Amino acid sequence: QKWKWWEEERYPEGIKWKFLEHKGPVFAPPYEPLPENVKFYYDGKVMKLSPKAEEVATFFAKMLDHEYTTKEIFRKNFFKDWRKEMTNEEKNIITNLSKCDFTQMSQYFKAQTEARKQMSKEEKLKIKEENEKLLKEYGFCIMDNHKERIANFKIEPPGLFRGRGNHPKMGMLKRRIMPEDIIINCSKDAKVPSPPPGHKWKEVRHDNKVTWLVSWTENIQGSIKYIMLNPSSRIKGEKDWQKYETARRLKKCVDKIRNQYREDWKSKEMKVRQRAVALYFIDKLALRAGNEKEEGETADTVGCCSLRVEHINLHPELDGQEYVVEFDFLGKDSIRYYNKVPVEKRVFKNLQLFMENKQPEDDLFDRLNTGILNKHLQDLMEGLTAKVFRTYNASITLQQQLKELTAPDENIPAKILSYNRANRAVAILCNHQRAPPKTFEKSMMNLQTKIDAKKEQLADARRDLKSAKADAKVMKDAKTKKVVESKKKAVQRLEEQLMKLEVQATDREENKQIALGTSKLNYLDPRITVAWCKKWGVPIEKIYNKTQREKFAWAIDMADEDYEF
DNA sequence: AAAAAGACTT
DNA sequence: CGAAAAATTTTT
DNA sequence: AAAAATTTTTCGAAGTCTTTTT
Ligand SMILES: COc1cc2c[nH+]c3c(c2cc1OC)Cc1cc2c(cc1-3)OCO2
Repeated sequence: QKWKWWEEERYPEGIKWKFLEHKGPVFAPPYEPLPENVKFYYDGKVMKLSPKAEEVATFFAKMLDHEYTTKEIFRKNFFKDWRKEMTNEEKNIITNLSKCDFTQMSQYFKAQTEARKQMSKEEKLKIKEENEKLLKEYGFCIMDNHKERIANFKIEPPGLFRGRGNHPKMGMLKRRIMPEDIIINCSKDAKVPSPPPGHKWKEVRHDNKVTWLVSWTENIQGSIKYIMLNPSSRIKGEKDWQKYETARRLKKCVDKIRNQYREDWKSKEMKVRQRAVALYFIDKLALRAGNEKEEGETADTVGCCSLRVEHINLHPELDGQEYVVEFDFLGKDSIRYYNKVPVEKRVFKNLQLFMENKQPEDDLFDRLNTGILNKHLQDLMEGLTAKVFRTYNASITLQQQLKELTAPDENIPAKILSYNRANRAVAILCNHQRAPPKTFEKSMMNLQTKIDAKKEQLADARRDLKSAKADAKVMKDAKTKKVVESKKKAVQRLEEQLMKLEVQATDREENKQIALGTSKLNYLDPRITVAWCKKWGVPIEKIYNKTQREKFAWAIDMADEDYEF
């Protein structure tokens, strides 16, 4: 089509659409039972299970490979939830989990998977084709004059929850989502989608102030899950753009706030002193303002405002630095945040005051929570909140570091390295860690062997040139002195090759325990990127793949080479 | 308020 | 997402 | 061709902030 929505006038705040029509959500493929020969054993005696329970048994049989299926919490929860999905001959016989034998089911599944990567184009293409009849019928919805794409219209299948980290609910069954759980949201003038035969949707609402197409209540933590639009849409873009534009507004008066909190580290009231120290951490250390959460329903992890006392430790002078805080805690997605950080004299003397006669299990910031912090932030700048501090620090660091890295002289894949090194700088700030792929890091030897090979191809292009400079001394004609210029051009064509290969070796190494994923799509103004690519002639696709190009299709078209965040 | 939902964001 | 799978692509 | 290191998809939750209810 080619729809420039960024040129259109905005929508009067709070009203999100006028028209919304979609063929609804796609359900999970119905459960296909086990064939006779894949028997299940309880107490060593052959037991055949009812479809409800057998379904729940496969979920466990498939995860057997994992170390977590031995964890107490996991076996406790799972089993409690399996008993429930069992009949009475079964709730009588199957007393504990530990006496059931899934090994046969488990092996059948490892077989089906290996005997899937073995079908030829005769059966393989027939699936990739049937899937395309689907993405077309259910994957696009019409929202106000335009056919826009839906994110993940395919509803999540029932399995067992595991979640990240030490989740208290790990093991609990994720119930299959029936149409009687689904609320559809469309316009009054839209052709309301038809439910699967023999079912009704939970509600057909026309709430035009929301951007969601379908919503149901999932049951592990009782949170409301949704089916929203593709990031390439208007309803997701206007928004993302607003967010970077709000990140830019914070820049105009960032120094002003960094002056007031610097002075607020004095204040007569203790409660203002907290709200200021917290603000420093979020600013200079890019911390998620930690909202509090229900104990026993989430993995114990925290952010800034929820920082318990046991999570921070003081040190006056360590490893040569003056006035340091030894940060150690589990942040979002249970990823660790270890950092020895040198603060200002006041702040250190201010943290001591916050820990003074307090128990390890208690809050560092008493009578402070994210609500209070955001209330202040909102007074400071219209529309401000605490994530903007991570978006700004992320963006302003990508742009300023591209200026400090990208050299005019350098070739095209070297710019990519200078860029990736800037991207990296954000990821270390934002604590966007990654764990090096499971024993797949011997592929550093099989990328370095390609280099200690290209060094030999070029070793000899020089040794071949050194013969031509001993032949251009005795006999200096049109077919000698010009045969050197084609043997030096050959050293050059292989230099620019070895260089690309070696630049792509340190871009892989420095990035072994760092994830640039999140910062690329979620933090970082894409215009900062487009500006740079238009400026140094690096073709856009060398930085952004297709879904990233699609999401960022508003920036690509808009920003000039001169754009400055 | 201030818990508890809901709706976005990462 | 980003680690894990499926679909590819290079290496052997 | 067949193993081997890839590049692309699929999968499986946890945050922030805002708006409601009790
Ligand atoms: C960092 O950025 C993103 C991080 C994510 C992390 N986890 C999940 C999603 C994400 C989407 C992001 O950006 C768009 C979508 C999602 C769906 C799920 C789920 C986990 C996640 O468990 C069941 O269904």
